[PDB]
Amino acid sequence: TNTGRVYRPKDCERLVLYLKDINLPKLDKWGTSTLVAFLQQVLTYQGF
Amino acid sequence: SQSRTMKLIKDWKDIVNQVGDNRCLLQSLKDSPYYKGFEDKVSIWERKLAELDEYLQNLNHIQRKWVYLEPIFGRGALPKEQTRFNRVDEDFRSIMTDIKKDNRVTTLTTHAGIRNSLLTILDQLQRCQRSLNEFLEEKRSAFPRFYFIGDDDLLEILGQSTNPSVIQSHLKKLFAGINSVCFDEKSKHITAMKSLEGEVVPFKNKVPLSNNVETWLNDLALEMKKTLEQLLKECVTTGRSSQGAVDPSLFPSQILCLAEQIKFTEDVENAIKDHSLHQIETQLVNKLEQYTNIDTSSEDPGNTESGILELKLKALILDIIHNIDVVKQLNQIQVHTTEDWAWKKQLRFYMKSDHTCCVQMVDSEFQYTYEYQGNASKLVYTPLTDKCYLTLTQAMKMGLGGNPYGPAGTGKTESVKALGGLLGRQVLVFNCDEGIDVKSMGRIFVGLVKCGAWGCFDEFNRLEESVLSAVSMQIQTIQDALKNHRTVCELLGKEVEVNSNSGIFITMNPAGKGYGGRQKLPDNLKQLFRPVAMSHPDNELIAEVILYSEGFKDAKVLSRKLVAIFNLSRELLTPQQHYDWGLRALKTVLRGSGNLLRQLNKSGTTQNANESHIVVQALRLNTMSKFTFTDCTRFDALIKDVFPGIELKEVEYDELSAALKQVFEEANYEIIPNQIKKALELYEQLCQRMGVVIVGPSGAGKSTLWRMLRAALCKTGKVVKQYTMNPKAMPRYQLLGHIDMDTREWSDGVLTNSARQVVREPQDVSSWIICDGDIDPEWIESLNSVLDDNRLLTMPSGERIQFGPNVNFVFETHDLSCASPATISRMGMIFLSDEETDLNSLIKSWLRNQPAEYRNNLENWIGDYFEKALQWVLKQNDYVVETSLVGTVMNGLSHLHGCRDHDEFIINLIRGLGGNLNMKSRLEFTKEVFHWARESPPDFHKPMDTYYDSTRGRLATYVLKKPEDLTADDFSNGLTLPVIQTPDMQRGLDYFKPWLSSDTKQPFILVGPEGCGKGMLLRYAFSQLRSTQIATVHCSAQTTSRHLLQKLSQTCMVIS
Amino acid sequence: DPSQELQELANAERSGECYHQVAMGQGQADLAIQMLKECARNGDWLCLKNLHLVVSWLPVLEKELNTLQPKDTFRLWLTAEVHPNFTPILLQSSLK
Ligand SMILES: Nc1ncnc2c1ncn2[C@@H]1O[C@H](COP(=O)(O)OP(=O)(O)OP(=O)(O)O)[C@@H](O)[C@H]1O
Ligand SMILES: Nc1ncnc2c1ncn2[C@@H]1O[C@H](COP(=O)(O)OP(=O)(O)O)[C@@H](O)[C@H]1O
Ligand SMILES: Nc1ncnc2c1ncn2[C@@H]1O[C@H](COP(=O)(O)OP(=O)(O)O)[C@@H](O)[C@H]1O
Ligand SMILES: [Mg+2]
Repeated sequence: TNTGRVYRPKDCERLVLYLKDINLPKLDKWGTSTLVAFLQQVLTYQGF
Repeated sequence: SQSRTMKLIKDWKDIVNQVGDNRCLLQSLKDSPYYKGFEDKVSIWERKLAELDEYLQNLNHIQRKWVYLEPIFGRGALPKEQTRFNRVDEDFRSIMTDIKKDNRVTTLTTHAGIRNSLLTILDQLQRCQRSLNEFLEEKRSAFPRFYFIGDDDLLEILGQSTNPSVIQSHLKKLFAGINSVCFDEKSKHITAMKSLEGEVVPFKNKVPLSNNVETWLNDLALEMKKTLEQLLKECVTTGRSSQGAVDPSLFPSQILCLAEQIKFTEDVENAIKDHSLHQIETQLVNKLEQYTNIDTSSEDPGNTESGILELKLKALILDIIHNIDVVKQLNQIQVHTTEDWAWKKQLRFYMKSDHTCCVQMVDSEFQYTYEYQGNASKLVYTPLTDKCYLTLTQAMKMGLGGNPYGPAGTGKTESVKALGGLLGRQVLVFNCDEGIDVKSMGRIFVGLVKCGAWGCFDEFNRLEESVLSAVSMQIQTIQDALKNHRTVCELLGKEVEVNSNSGIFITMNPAGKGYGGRQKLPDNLKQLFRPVAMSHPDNELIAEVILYSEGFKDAKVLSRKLVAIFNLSRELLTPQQHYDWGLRALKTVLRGSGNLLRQLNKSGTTQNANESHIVVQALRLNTMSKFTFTDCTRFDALIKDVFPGIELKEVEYDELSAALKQVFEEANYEIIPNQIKKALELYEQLCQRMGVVIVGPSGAGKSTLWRMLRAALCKTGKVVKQYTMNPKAMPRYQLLGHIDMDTREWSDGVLTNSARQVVREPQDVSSWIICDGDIDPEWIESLNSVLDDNRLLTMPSGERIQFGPNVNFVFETHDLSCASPATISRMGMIFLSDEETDLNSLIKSWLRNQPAEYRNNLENWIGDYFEKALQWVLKQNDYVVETSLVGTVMNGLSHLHGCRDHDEFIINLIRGLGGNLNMKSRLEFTKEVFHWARESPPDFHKPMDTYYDSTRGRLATYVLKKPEDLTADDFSNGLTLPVIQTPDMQRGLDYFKPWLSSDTKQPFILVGPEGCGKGMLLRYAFSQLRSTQIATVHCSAQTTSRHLLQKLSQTCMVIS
Repeated sequence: DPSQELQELANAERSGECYHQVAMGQGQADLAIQMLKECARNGDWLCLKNLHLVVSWLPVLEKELNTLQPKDTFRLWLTAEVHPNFTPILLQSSLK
């Protein structure tokens, strides 16, 4: 589209990513997982 | 069936035809010069209609198949099928609910991805069909006639067990006699049946419709046989009284002819016992005179309303003429008693005390099996049919088959069906081709021995050789089961119940000098049959009995005239390959006379000279098409010699010729009266018979004929729907269809699909399946049963597709060196020549396609230089690849458009013509062209190399161009070698340059001796281009279609 | 046609319809071998026919003729036609 390339679910309307486990990924030595930081980026800014 | 509720769709054609109108309207907008500013909206509507068409054309499939497959899985629920069909049910009803919500037609373009939903529903329905195969074979073993219905209609009749539209649409193909039925006032019973012309016979009792389909089809079979049986008894019971039971509305012709023959038989066997009795001969003469007199009471009204069955009279005259000849020969020999074999030679139709017929020849007897035939064309009793009938009846007495044979075009195929008509059986004419499975022949045999029908296996010769060997064991098993009066035979494992009134015959030709590819039959297999000679029929007897039957009075003179015309015209006129004077041309001319006398009594009055004047036009509606010029003139001179002053009358109609000249005027051709004559001629032939050959050389105007008659007819006539095959490009099993060998699954083909599409269409259509390709017998003989007097196309599975009175096949071709004369005598013909073509009439339209900046000089130079240089090249004839005239013309012309002056036009003419010669003649071609031009160049030595420049007006200097860019880095690739520009390479490039530019899209082929410089120079000319994409494919002795198709499809888009 | 004389001979010398026969064609060879073995065990007769079409089958036939262990009163009847490229080995081991 306009304003940058985008992803859209094929042949459906509401794609659902069902993440199985959230406690289980790995901290670094400060306390911040890159996974939960990435999903924070997505659920706040709708992109990456 | 289960009480659900649903909304459904109808009136599809109303929606689809608007879409087709809109797409062709967009194509009409694509020709406007202002399309460049409005292209972008056209792209929208293009893609929109392209989606919507496929969506509708899938949804109608899904609707029809869902309606079919609801009741079957509803009634006999097996859950492994039920889960499948429930998922398909959910996926369909979910779409149809959203259509019930919004019914705007462009919502299907904007639903939630329906494309994969539709394709998956179609695929799952295909899979539940493959699950239903086993149940289909169960019901085919249940009711015997179903082996010739396809699956596609059989599951309809199983499902739609109450729908009247289904019954009237598919009961015709089951019982061949009944064309349609009626219904009572609540659609719960069937009370009557129809015919093709509308002969109506009521049933003696109503027929209860129900769900279990065999439990009322059995009722149809029994109640039809009982109805005809009681109707025959009632007719004969009134007829053996003293007064006549003449009331031809009250009975079908099948009972009239039979009652007259039975009463004739019993009266003559009283006669020869009592007395010679010329009284009975006089009685038959006066009775025949009475019928011919009453025939003039229906002929003058003709087309009335609720009055037909003049045909019941004409189907009675012939039997009366047969009885006349029998009594006259019994008078000529003066037979004493009944046991004298000159009476028992003649065919006898007795009555049994159980009131049913028993057809009895010499000692063998059979039974009448009450098949309702309706109106059909019977035959004239020539004395060859005596031979045929006695051989076949003695062979059936000995428990064997019958194999009539002889040359092409006699009557052996229809003689078997005529015997089946006179006996009361049903006949299922087949075709035998392609080498089908012995199990595939086995199931056909199972159907024939369960029903009780005569397989008339037409073309049993051309069949694969070992299949004949296994079939021999099969036939021997069946004939043993017949001769020992067995009730239970056994082939292919099962205990198939064989019928006592069964029978098998074949028909074939001997594999003579020109009957194509046919394999010789085994000796064992020949020992099972009984051969009959059917070589020569008569020609005077048939032609006089037909004309005397068809109301014409003077048959005894004119029939001999016809036969003498046939014999002289076949005998003295020059023997071309493609002529014919068989029995089929005669049978055509007789109906061509019957139609004209059918018009000229209900439309006027009758008199003397017109009755012998008609037959000249009714003969020249056929015979004029075949001829050349001079042979047609000599044929006219022969027509003058047989008929002294009754010479000529021309084409009656002209209002179609106005539209034809209109359509020529539209498409910017020229207007030639010869093309007009040939097109009107083609319309005559297409009205006359089933198939037309258009013989002609290359490019000489034999496809534009039908191409323009299409539009010229379609402007007034209904619909001309064209389907175009080319039968040699694709393989055989895709063309005619074939069977998967292990699965036993009928794959469809191209023209089987086209035949289904044409028999779908309503009665106000016309369609021309066109096979624009060359002719081999081993496929074109597969259409003998279509191009027959019968009209039927057969699958190797046993499925048989009829045709109505609409369809024509048009066969554009090159020559008929390789076609057997069965097909040549089978279909109509149009001839063309190399004398009728007008070269100037094709030069003028090409000149009319010129942009008006050079046309003065071009016409002034063509009109005095072109014809000499063309005729000199046709005089030399040393040209290396063989072309026709049209080809030489186009090779001359396509190197011209854009000449400036005279001296340039000379050289363009030389490069146009002399490319096809060789070097022994090209030099003196150049010598005569420059000498009979203005002047000579300074290229007097080797004049093949004249370089006309536009810049100075230079004529000729051959100069060598030496490169100076030479390292070893050029030679790095083995290809892309540095081309040294020698004068011959410059001549090649000067040849190539006019045709590879972006204004002349021309295909062309170089000729060179092997290893000479073709590929290098053509790659150089590829490299001179601008925005091309070269894709070289090396062909060899194995290269087929799919190899070039994938070499294309690797580097080519697919846009819809 | 030898078939009628063979049929009358099988009706004369034997009873109960022991006579069994198979023609040679497309799709009959692999059941022909089974019937060969079964009627070799039973001692009943066997009439093969048209051994001039299936020319690339006869090595299997001569292998099975060499291999089998027949019984008494077994009689194998052949029927072939004149044909070039025939196999010598069964021509050795037959009457003609
Ligand atoms: N009335 C006409 N005036 C001028 N040219 C015509 C006319 N009718 C047809 N032609 C030309 O004749 C050429 C060949 O036409 P047509 O395809 O019918 O010949 P053909 O023999 O069918 O070709 P093929 O040899 O490929 O079968 C066409 O290029 C067409 O331009
Ligand atoms: N005795 C006959 N009376 C009238 N028409 C006949 C007779 N015999 C043959 N015909 C016509 O000749 C045509 C060809 O007959 P057919 O049996 O197809 O011969 P073939 O199989 O050799 O072409 C048919 O249309 C048939 O109507
Ligand atoms: N004018 C020329 N100058 C130099 N070499 C040439 C010339 N004409 C032909 N050749 C040589 O002849 C060969 C011709 O190959 P070509 O004829 O294209 O093969 P094919 O006949 O298989 O298409 C080229 O490889 C080239 O080396
Ligand atoms: Mg053409």
